[PDB]
Amino acid sequence: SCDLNATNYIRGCQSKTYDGKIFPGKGGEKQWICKDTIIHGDTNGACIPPRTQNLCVGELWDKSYGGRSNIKNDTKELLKEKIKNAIHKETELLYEYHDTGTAIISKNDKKGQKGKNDPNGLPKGFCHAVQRSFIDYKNMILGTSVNIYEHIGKLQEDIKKIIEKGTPQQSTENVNAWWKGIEREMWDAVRCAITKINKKNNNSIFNGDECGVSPPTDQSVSWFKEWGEQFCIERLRYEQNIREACTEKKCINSGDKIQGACKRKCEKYKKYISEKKQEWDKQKTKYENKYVGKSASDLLKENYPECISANFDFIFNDNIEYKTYYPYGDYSSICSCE
Repeated sequence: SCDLNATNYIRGCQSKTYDGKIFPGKGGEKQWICKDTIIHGDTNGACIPPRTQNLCVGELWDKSYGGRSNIKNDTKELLKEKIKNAIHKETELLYEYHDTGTAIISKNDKKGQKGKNDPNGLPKGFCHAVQRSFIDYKNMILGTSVNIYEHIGKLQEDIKKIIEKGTPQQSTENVNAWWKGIEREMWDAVRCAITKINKKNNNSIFNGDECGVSPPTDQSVSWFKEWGEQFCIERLRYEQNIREACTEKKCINSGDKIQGACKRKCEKYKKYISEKKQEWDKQKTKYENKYVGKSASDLLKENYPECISANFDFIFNDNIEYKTYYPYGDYSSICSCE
């Protein structure tokens, strides 16, 4: 029982672009935004996912003429409907973004090749992305995310106001209660959107429970896990390129030194690692002194099979000898001669 045969579409939410435009479009990708002088929940710093920066807020926000809150005067009933619509649409757009192989986490180790569907017949990464967006909605509603958008910080604040004047007084604690009271219905918007994939897809039959019967499952931890999944997938793609370019044993004389395609693919990864390093240090540090006795490396490796071969301490090692002895990090031996 869903509005499966009921076509609904909303302004403000276009096809995703956070990891780049869908082909034949190109570029337009977002980057991880790490800020120093912000607080995420309780502790200092944060790295905001490209996906979060692309979140569909649908009819909650009016982008026209400089942008304004579209929920200043709403009942909590109308607000709930607008959230549900946004969640539904986000799910639909995330499906497209992953089905087309555009999202980094939907990609295969190989170029042009598709990531293998997960094990219920949905595109690789789709459920993870949908789960992460749901967590972002919850935190926006609770007013417990980040104050990075003056307009989304404004949404946390307008939501809070609707709830207070629309519920019996006893309060952000009423906001917590209201969220818990609608959570199931909000997740049913995801489940419904998934059900509507049957109209679109012949890999399986979709009952709507494939990304979980219940919603998932600390926003900073969710964001870091997302960072990790993306990092580890990208790393394995760097590895394939290196192995394709360097393997073939062609090493031009000087021992011998790496040359041509090999040197170039190897240099790309070294560059990649140097750019990700700052993101890793920031998030690792935040996580490991919030969660005492817990390891950032463990968090990623228990969750994502792509991270298993990643030795994070080696990869992001800031020691003196590593720079000279391992010019291309953990891939220095593939990036060598004989």
